[PDB]
Amino acid sequence: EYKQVDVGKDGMVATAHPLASEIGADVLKKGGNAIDAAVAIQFALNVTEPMMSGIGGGGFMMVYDGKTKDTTIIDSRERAPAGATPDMFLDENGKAIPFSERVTKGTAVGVPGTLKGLEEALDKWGTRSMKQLITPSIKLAEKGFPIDSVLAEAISDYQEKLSRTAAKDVFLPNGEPLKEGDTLIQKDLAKTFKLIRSKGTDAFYKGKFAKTLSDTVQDFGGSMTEKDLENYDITIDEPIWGDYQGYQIATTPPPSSGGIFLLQMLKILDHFNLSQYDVRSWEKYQLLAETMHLSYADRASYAGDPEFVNVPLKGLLHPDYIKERQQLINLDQVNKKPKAGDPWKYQEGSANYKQVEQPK
Amino acid sequence: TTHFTVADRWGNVVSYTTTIEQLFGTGIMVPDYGVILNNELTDFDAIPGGANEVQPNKRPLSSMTPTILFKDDKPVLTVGSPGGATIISSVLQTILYHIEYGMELKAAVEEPRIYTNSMSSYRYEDGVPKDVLSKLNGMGHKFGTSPVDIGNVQSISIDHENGTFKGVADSSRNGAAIGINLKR
Repeated sequence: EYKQVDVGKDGMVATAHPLASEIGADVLKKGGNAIDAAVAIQFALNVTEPMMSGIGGGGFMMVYDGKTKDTTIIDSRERAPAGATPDMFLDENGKAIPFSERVTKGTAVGVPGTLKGLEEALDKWGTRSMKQLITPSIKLAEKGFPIDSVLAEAISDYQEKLSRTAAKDVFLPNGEPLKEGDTLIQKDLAKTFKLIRSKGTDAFYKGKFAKTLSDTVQDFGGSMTEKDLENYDITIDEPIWGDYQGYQIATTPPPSSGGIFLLQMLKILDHFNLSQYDVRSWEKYQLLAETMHLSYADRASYAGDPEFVNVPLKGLLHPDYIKERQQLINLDQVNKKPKAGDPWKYQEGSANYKQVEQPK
Repeated sequence: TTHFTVADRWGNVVSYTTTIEQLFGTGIMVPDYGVILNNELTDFDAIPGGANEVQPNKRPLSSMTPTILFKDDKPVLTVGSPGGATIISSVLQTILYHIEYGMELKAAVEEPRIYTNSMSSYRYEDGVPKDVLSKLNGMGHKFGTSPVDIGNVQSISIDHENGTFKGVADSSRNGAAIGINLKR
């Protein structure tokens, strides 16, 4: 069996799938570093947890370099194609296409970054080639593995959308979902990984795969071209740092909302000395809920890709701004109309965008 | 989305969140190549004009929050999670329970979480007391009639004085933590 807590003297791996953790650990055991292991783990999870991540998507990889002592982020978040438009998720009446329908459309497909990110990570810090690191996943894709509970639940839940594409041949063989613990074989994906191993990431971003990917997006109504794939590159992002209870915290900046609002909620909540309240007390949950409403409101108003929009980071994290927000919170009463604050009173400039409420 | 983390014997530390958006993304597979395509662009606002509107070549806002915490200029803890908009709250709660409440790491990860991004959207995990939910709803919150799992935190802590690592996987999935003890 496998453990959900472990200790070690010479390293550690934690992932959502035991086969991926085993592959990451083997890289470390064989003299690889944490970046080599992470790259191998991503390929492994692409195969063994296929609903959740892979070369069809994008991610944020934070790396502390033990040599240089620097922390940087490989940002492989997907890009909208050149043919994307502001109103592309609206119907003819200018109203939002229902989310459940929106999700299955070719217009939803971002230019994938994950593979470019892995290539970058290896360029920067790798001591094992992508050929070495992708090999365990080639074997898992080609030869198969028996499906875990979280996977078998996914296939059942999502049968409708899988049935309308090529995915049906993998996950719904003979027209029905695979069960626990049936064997999942991914021959085409294995072939793709082999192409990447032999040709490098051009097997993905150029040539016949790139043509097939873009034609398929277009078949499903999206605008992605081979040029969009050829143009794609990752971004190296500088972490945003905060102080909390004697710790320095390195977290992710825009185009992620996570770092700003993690720091903002910690700064708001730090004021309340939560440990004075029992960990299961209504007081604690109240303070958490009220803080979330305020921060999530600011997120909806002010966060986006910083290559494009002026995110008021200075204002949102200004200690006097934090003070204003905390003052809006009571134990005894709930804000029924929580709204974004005005971080612009605590920094220079103004938004190059409007305040537009999203439906639901 | 999924989150994982690795630390090695040379002090390198990785905290990596990665996704195709929905479970199975769009559900579209590149024919003859087996690649499942993300629906990531639905993370943009459907109605344009604001910070997170769609533009060509723009990236949709993410809630992914891979994080590394430091003490005395060394990395001591990694945190991250999947779960869409709930991600920021799962990372927040893990740090609160481990640091503010001083709970051991596995316990901090397993502590029942809540999430709520507006007056009309609430989630809570099994273990949030029924009388707490009643008290909160009585003030105007809108927690529902059944719990849901929230997030999936993988985390590594590092003890630099003892020279040891500890890894934790969240019980919300079947993850595994594996320590390295080299024979050499």
